[PDB]
Amino acid sequence: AKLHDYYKDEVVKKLMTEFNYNSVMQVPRVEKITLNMGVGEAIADKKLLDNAAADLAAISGQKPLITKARKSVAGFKIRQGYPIGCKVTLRGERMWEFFERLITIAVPRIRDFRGLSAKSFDGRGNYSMGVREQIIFPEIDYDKVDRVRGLDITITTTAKSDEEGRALLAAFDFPFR
Amino acid sequence: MLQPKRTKFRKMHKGRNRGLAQGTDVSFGSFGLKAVGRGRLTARQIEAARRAMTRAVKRQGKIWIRVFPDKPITEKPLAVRMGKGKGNVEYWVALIQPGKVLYEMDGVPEELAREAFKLAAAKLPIKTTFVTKTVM
Amino acid sequence: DKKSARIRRATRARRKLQELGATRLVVHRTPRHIYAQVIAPNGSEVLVAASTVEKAIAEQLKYTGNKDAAAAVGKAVAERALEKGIKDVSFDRSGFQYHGRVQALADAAREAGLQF
Amino acid sequence: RNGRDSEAKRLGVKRFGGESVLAGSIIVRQRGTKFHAGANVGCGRDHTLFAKADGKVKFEVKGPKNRKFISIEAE
Amino acid sequence: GIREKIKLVSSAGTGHFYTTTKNKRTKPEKLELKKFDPVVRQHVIYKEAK
Amino acid sequence: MKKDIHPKYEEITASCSCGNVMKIRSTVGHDLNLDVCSKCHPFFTGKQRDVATG
RNA sequence: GCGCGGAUAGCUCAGUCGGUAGAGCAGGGGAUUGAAAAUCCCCGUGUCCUUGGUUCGAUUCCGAGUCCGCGCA
RNA sequence: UAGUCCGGAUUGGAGUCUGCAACUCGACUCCAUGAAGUCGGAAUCGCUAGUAAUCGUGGAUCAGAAUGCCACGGUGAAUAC
RNA sequence: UGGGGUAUCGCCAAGCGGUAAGGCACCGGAUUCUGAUUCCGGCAUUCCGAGGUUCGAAUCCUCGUACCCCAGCCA
RNA sequence: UCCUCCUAAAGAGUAACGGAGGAGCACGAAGGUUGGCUAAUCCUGGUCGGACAUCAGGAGGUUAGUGCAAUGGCAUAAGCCAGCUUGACUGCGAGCGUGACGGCGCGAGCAGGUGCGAAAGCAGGUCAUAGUGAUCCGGUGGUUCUGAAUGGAAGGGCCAUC
RNA sequence: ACUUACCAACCCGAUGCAAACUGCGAAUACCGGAGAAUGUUAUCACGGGAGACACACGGCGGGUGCUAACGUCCGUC
RNA sequence: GCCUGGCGGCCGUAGCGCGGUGGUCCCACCUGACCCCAUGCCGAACUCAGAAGUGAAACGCCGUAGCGCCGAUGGUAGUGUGGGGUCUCCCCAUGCGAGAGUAGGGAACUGCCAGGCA
Ligand SMILES: [K+]
Ligand SMILES: [Mg+2]
Ligand SMILES: [Mg+2]
Repeated sequence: AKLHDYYKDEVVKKLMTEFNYNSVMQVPRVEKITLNMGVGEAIADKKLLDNAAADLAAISGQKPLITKARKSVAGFKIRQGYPIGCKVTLRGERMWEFFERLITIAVPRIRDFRGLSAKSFDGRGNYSMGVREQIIFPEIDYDKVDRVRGLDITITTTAKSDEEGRALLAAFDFPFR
Repeated sequence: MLQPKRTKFRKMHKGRNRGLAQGTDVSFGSFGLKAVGRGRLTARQIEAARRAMTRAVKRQGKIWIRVFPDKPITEKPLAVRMGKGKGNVEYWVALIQPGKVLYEMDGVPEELAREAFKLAAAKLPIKTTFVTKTVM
Repeated sequence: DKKSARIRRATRARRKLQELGATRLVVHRTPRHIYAQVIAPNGSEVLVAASTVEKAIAEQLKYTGNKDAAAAVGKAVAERALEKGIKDVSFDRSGFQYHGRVQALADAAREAGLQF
Repeated sequence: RNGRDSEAKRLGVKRFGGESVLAGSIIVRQRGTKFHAGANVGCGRDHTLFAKADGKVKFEVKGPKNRKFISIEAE
Repeated sequence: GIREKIKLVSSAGTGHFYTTTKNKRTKPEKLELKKFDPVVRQHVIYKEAK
Repeated sequence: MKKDIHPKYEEITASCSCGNVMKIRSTVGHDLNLDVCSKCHPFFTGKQRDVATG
């Protein structure tokens, strides 16, 4: 709720100032933050996907939803309805708390941190990034890791254009190399 | 020789060839070789006539073959009885009605189009005529 | 679309009740009102209607659009419907879950005598 | 390699428009719901449409998809 | 084919049995179905996946 | 949220070497020691020493 | 006439989604040897039968021919 | 009793010396890295006593460059029917 | 033309729908004055080509190719 | 032998050693009901991650799906997911369709008992159309219906069934 | 990373073909209802007796064949 | 009378796209969620308690024909019956008569009930 209050005064005010909106509700707001961990090496092992699920359970504060295969493809030796990833849809209060931990303490603990790419918008403002280690979150115990498992974050927001998402995210200072 | 790359069924019924044609105006080019007789045209007759035209008006010009075979004609071998299945697909014909512009030509004078269309209409089994591109 | 999803949830029971030919009590829940109307078996003409936008109902309520308001509306439709000779209807929940205040409205219509 | 076909199932419209029926009479023995059930018409398990009340057969075209209903007028 | 025939016998004292077919290989468990018993005239539990 | 299927997500206090005492909700279940925060991380000096080579 | 197998280096033959022509022997040069054979290494100006066409490009794909061979009412 | 406080290869950085000149292409040093290797298949070699084994030291060539060569000593066996 | 069979490492030849086994050869080491023999180690075919069923094809189905075997008769 | 399309001439039916394909099952959930949901493919962004495994957004519109061929159907979904379940009931059945017949099919409703639903209601298997075999002879369970003097029994019948 | 006489997806514009293609769609035929005239009930049901179940050509619509046959297989007259 | 909401008739002359406008009420987004209830994670959806804020999105209304859609008249094709020929195809008398295309029409029309404003 720290960055939610910071949103409600200074980001709403700041973006009403920058872009010449009329409505106070036309301003972009971040809808949700989805944390995917598409493990894929669970075609042979179930405890590997269980450990992946424990890691997203630690990084967010929620159980993950173990996702199944939509189509069967033979390129990767999977089958229809076989469990192959896990995700957490963070929204509401926990979106802002995770977003605070993310841009505050998790992003600086990235190895060789140069900055987050500004051209990682999908055309509709929705950011998506990938971390390569789960170690960069302070909850994951470094002595209890077995496999290095990155994950991909996706901030989904209500902006129409992607420069409008540059503005929204950049008003949280959200590093942007 | 022209033949569809990939059919949907190998053997077609005979059916009949009635009524008039649909391709009737000289559409693409400027001069046209239009059918008058009914008949049907194998792929060898279309190729023979096209070589007569392409030779005749040399590698200048532009020639459109407005008909395409796409109808398989089956024959039974020699000293085979009647019955015991439908024959085998030997060639492919196009069914022609009176009015089909069989060929078009553009980029030549009219007198060479007369000449190539005479030269090539003597390789076809149907009575044929010369038409021009009329404007509406 | 939320409204269109609701209508395609409604449609099966709607067409089934038009097929049986029963007078239906159509409910309609909005974030601050509930609407209830009794519709003839031909589907075109209404008979009875009460809702929280009527000031006869709205003045005696704290807030239009909660379970007390919906119970008031169900009582009103049952009273007016019994005054106009209608006894036995079929409840068209109109795409909403029979859970919250549509359940309060329909229970309130069953207490006050309307047979379904 | 060929030479087989099934027995002909005798589908179609058994009672046409305006044709008086008894209750229970099959109207259209058919294969999907090419014709849908209307007023006083039932649809059987194999999509056979049968007269559920007495009357007259009424072929109609209703609804947003232009479906072909079959009603029965009470008569 | 592979799918065998079994008798669902009645749990009441009657000898009345329904009869049906079971895949014996994939479902080796017995089959209990509360069916209708017309001698008792009542819905009784039926057993005996043969 | 549902009942207890989720991990215990209790408010803790993180503190790094930048003097940034910051209390947050995190399901570690333990108070935290860090080095780098968003305040006083070598991001801009890092970009400068990156460009400053030739 | 119809159905087939052939024409690629001096000789005897390989060679399919079209990609700078392959092998053995022969021939030439080198190493080795007293010398040579042998052995080892290196080296192909081949209208890929002729001729047109397609392609950016044909031994290869299409159209037409020449010669050799095999079989046929 | 561990690929370990074994092993030191390899590689990055920083240097010293010789020499007009260490890139191809020296030697040595310091910090860091820390492979392969856990006693070696068929087979094969040396040694009969200050010997084998093992431990160091010196010299020639040489501005600088030896794990080689030529010498020197320390400890010091087993076995030969 | 029909019916049947085969195509798997350079060669001959095993493969059960979840992994490719044998011999000869070839490569490296050793024995030997040198070569053969011998001994010690290795490697090795994603399975004729295309499409399909399957979660999965050398394996199952269909088609094409190439080679074998049997039949192609009475008049 | 059976199913689907065409031939087949806009009702039905319609032949050939005519053109094309399939079946000789599966399922105790893949059936019943209630509540909900909506595909293929392509583009963009994104850790390993790749032409194609997961995530997010957009275009798109059912080009998808339907246990297995093809045709006709399907959004109110007949497609997809979950809760509870046994109506994959027993006796009948107005009326129809379809066959030379044997036979086959559709069926509102009535009675008894049941499931789901708050209720209206829906449920006598599955989206439909294939998944099959008359009679005799005989096997197993039930029912005194018969039971060659009589009481039983044997055998027979009837119902279920192999 | 730099050039290119070659081919070409999708999309758009224009042109054809289809028994197993249809966002269209006749004539006819068929089913049902009413009405007039005409017809030796021509109609239906039940019962006695059959015969026949090798068809042929000709028109029209077709399959097969070579739009060959005094061919073959259907539909209808 | 104008506007809005519900349930229908009708099923593209009714749908799309582009542009403008609306919020007093209504509607929608919204605010919050410990409770009723819910997520194979998540109050996103469902649900509940509300009403601060905005009509941005949505939805409605008004324009606009770029498209979809409707669509004559005439002619053409086909075809029932009778007749004819040069007869694998056509012609004549006669009855029916398209599909496509053209001119054009065209951004709906309407019933019941309820609420707000005048
Ligand atoms: K050679
Ligand atoms: Mg030669
Ligand atoms: Mg040769």
